[PDB]
Amino acid sequence: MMEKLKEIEKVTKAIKEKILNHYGYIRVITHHDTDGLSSGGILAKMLMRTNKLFHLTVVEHLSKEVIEKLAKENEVNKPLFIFADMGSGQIEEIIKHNFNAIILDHHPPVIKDSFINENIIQLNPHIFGVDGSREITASGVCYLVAREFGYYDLSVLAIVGIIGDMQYNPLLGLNKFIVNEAREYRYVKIMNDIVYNIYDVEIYKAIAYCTKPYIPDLASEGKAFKFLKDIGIDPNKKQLDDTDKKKLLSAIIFKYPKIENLLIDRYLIEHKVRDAFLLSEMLNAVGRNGLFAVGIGICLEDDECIKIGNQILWEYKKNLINELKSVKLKKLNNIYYFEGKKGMIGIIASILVDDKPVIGYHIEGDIAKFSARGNRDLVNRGLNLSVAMAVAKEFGGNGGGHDVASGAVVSKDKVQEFLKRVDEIIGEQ
Amino acid sequence: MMEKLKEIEKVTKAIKEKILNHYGYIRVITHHDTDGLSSGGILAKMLMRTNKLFHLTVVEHLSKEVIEKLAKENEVNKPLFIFADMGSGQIEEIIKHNFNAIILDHHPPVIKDSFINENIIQLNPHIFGVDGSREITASGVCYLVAREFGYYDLSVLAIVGIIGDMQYNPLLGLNKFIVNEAREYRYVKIMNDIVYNIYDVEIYKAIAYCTKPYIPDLASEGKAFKFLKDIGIDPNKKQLDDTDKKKLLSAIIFKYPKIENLLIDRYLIEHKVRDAFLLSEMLNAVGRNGLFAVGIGICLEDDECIKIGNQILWEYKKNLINELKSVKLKKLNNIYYFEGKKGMIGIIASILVDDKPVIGYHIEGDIAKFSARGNRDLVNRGLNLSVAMAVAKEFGGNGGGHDVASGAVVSKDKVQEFLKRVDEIIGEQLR
Repeated sequence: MMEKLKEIEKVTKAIKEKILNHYGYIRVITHHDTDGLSSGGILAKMLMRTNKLFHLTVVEHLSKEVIEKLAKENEVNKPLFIFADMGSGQIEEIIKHNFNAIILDHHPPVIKDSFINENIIQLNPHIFGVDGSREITASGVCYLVAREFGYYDLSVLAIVGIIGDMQYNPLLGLNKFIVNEAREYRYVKIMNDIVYNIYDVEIYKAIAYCTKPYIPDLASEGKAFKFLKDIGIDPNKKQLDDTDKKKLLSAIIFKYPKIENLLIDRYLIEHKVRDAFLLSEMLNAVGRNGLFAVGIGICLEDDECIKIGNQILWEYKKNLINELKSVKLKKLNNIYYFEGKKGMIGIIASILVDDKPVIGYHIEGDIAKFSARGNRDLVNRGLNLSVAMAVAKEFGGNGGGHDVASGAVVSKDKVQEFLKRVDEIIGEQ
Repeated sequence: MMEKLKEIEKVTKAIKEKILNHYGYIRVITHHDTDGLSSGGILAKMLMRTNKLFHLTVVEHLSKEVIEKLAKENEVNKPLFIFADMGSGQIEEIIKHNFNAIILDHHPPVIKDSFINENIIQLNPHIFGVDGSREITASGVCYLVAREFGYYDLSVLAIVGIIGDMQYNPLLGLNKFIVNEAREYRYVKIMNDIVYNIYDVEIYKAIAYCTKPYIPDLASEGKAFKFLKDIGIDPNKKQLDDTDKKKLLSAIIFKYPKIENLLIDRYLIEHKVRDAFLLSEMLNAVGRNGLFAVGIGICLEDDECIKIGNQILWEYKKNLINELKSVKLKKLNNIYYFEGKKGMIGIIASILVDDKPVIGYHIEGDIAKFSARGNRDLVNRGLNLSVAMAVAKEFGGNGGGHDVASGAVVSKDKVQEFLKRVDEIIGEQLR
């Protein structure tokens, strides 16, 4: 696996030189999810340390119209663009408008070349046989560029993105290399513990609003409080010691023997928000609320942005529980689907996935926007939701993403769009 | 003071609402000196906390050229411009191009209105009768906006700007208000102390590279080490205690009699660079090396930027000492003078002033350009540098400025003729 790095480090060195020798404006474009906001934080610290002022914007999707704006910015002062978690699928539109660009993306690539042309460098793990759905995230790609400057301290934000892209269990490939590098440089410590201990709130609240795992029967303050009381745990304590953890573990496993992932490898990172899993949920909640600049500030360890993050996190977690209780899951051939709120579609889908893919959507203006999630086991059986969702180009829209998670657009042909997607997932399976 | 803040509040409340209700791009444009970098750090934190992304640019001069640049960015996606430490002197070009703009500036205004039309707010202390050269800096003006959001923690960067812009002694007006508020909220502690204690390095190095004040006989590690060994102070320690300070001041007066210049009110701030005087010198060195983004990172408390900053500072200070030791200080009757390189005439002349005014020049085209410096005591005794340099519209050109700091331009052939005149008038001014 060391041989993979050496092929990668030839691109990350070319990227380093491209940044060092650029003295004009710099545009950084990222997504608003945990992994995208984490990417932006890594790039922000990296660019400031190399004396680069820059302009970051956060877009929910790198649509063609987003690309046509941004293209007008080239007319005078053509920036160096840095795309994170995007660009690889839109590479033809980027070549067409002739951006000077660095693409830092773990989505399946359309052109499988690192050095597109004179103007473009594409760092994509898939180009090197590393699986961007399981072995590195966009944050991790950004970190590989940062470590050429020796910014090993930025590995903690790579860890946050590992957690936010659901690549932390199991920990494979480059992700596991990054985690080990962080531990060796003393920026992270690893500690097995019960998931509820990461929140540092009263345990009945930590249980009530937990969604990994989500347990409907305990998903309320009253029912968690009584559950803890009935087994001899102070529900008002903020951390569970070893006696309490063992009582809680076996009581939950007795009445819910299906349950999984109650014990996790917690990552305590060198960051004002020391628990990486907490920080991941904070960035997510803040992104889903449109608080892009706050999220970047959290990455930069600003106290007030972190205060806002904590308050947004718990409003979100309460909203999410209310929404999970109210969701009407509908059944087709071999996908489930539902309708929900904008900043909630993707997480509810990944919460509820079990035997078959789940595809949520919310209605915004004149179009519907979809998030589907599979499993690793479903992808092992041949799923691939990026092929499946891109059939939006049959209903006048567009789509793509990862094999295990993808989104789509257009428009008011939803159920017309759904009965197609369920058909491809038949043949793929 | 509460009353003047009440009138200022009407402008800062308007600015807060203008930022909050803007959702397009935001451009921040600021200066490269300590006060300008501190302002960008204040604005950077304030914008992020209010959920605004922004694009920061650092300029040395808001010329008509750069204004016509930037205006090209207007034609597609018209951003909100926030100008810091500049803008008031150039308000006509900003009105011309119809920028959507917020001006946060302590320089003297061209148009003395806070509300200019529908699209431009200008917050300038002179509009409220506050002297922007003595009572508030650009970072103070930015802090006045940030406190509408309750961001009192940003007072620490305003203190840095107060230091950077030489407004800390005396501590007047709104600067005094800002420091007391910082202290009330426990963001700064104040401590009378000797200047060498701000650097937290071996005292023999802190003495060797000090330029406030510069003491030529101690301006080398060898001489400083020896001097400290002689008076019984461990030269490698990093803080002088009270016993050390008594001994060092007792002995140093024979080398530098104006020992009061060695004592300052230190500001210990809630920032990773805890000494505000040190943070100001660091920002200054970083700015002078073009490392503007690093400067913002330092305000943002990034560990690597701080590491670069500490390294650039000591490189800058060591090179400054070498520049001084290269100066060929020639004496007339009442003034010293010297020729030097164009980048640092004023800086070198201000450091060299001890007992007499110092005037430096560098010969450019066929021009000879001068910078003259005095001190508070010299001014109190009669020194008027603007009157003395003005005698250059008598050798073919121009000259003037402030009583303690002025400049002049004079045909390169009449350099000795101009110096004799200036030395004579200053001698008259001082008897």
